[PDB]
Amino acid sequence: GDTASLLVENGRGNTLWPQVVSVLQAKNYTITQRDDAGQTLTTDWVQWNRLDEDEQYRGRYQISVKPQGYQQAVTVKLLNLEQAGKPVADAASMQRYSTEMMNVISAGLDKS
Repeated sequence: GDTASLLVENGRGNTLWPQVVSVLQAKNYTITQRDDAGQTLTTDWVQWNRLDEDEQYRGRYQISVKPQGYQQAVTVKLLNLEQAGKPVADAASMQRYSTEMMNVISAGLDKS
């Protein structure tokens, strides 16, 4: 409801994390903390630009990579959801935003 789960094939999760950092910076998204060894990072207020998005969105994301047997997975937790400074508790919206970041991660996964 507030967390997206990305399955990473070919054990690319070990190479994905640093690509996520690179892509985040490429999108001009500030990262507040990062940990290569623990493959975990936390972002600052991320503003998206959907075609039907008029209001300024803000809120943070926690991205943590976890091993899953012979494959990897990425946990993307939505830390905050504010539309024009208005907290939205709607789980559907939160899911949509949590997967909006996952989509950016999967873009870097395709590159890897």
